[PDB]
Amino acid sequence: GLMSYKQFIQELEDDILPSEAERRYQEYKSEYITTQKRAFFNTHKEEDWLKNKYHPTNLLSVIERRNDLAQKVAKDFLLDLQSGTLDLGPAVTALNAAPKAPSFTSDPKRILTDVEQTQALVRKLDSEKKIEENVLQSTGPVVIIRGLTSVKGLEGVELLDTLVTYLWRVHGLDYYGKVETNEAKGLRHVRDENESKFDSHWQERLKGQDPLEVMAAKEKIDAAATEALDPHVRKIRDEKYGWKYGCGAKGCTKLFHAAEFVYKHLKLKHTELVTELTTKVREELYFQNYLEHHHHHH
Ligand SMILES: [Zn+2]
Repeated sequence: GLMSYKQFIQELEDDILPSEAERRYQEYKSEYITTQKRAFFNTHKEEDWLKNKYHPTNLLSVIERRNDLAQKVAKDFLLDLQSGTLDLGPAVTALNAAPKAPSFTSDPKRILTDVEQTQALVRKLDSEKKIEENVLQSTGPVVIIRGLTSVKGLEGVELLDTLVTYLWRVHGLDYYGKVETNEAKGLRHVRDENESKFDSHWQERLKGQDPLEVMAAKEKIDAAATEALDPHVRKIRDEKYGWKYGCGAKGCTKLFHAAEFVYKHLKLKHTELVTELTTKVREELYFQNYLEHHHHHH
């Protein structure tokens, strides 16, 4: 446990110095916390719970399970919409009292704004997750549901509630709660300072990328993995055909016409030479994600 200032002083009070004390306690604080965080990492670094949160390799398949689940859940969500069998309750999986939003949400003009943003988010996250067909994605937006038995038009609050629910059930995005988690649970939030940030939050979300995908940083990792392989790709001029690129592993004599071709070849015919050349970046990023994104109690 982190010593309060009061307690730290005591094993020094022999020849006291007020400002040497503050220097040392600050140092103590700094060193304690860095060390606790490493300790915790080293206790759990091996467990899958932690790896599924911060490790770039695991993340990739966390994303693939997420997407598959979502596609199937959207299929189902839309079926109940189509049959008028759908519930707009605040549960994550309903038929299977809630936290309230900052009351700037009472506003009926808010509704017109929320419908666009909401439909914008559904479009974004559907693309991210490869959900391809969705009816839910001058005037405000109108959606017509050609059902089994009969049609339903959706326009204002009803369209809004359908969309908000969709976001929560399929994408674990709690619109009114300004939060999205990978395996959301429980009840989503129902209906100046707050209002400018609310839009900002969701607007930058519309601009950026999937949080999980950002964690996973696959681009960054492929880049770093390719760089590590450079020493093992011989560049050679051909007498006629420009540059040919030769594989620099041992026992091996294969020749390729582009550099990407050698990289691809290396992680298929020299798996372990690659694994050995690329472990550090993966595991350093693992460590870095944990440090940045994990709530530590101190
Ligand atoms: Zn080779």
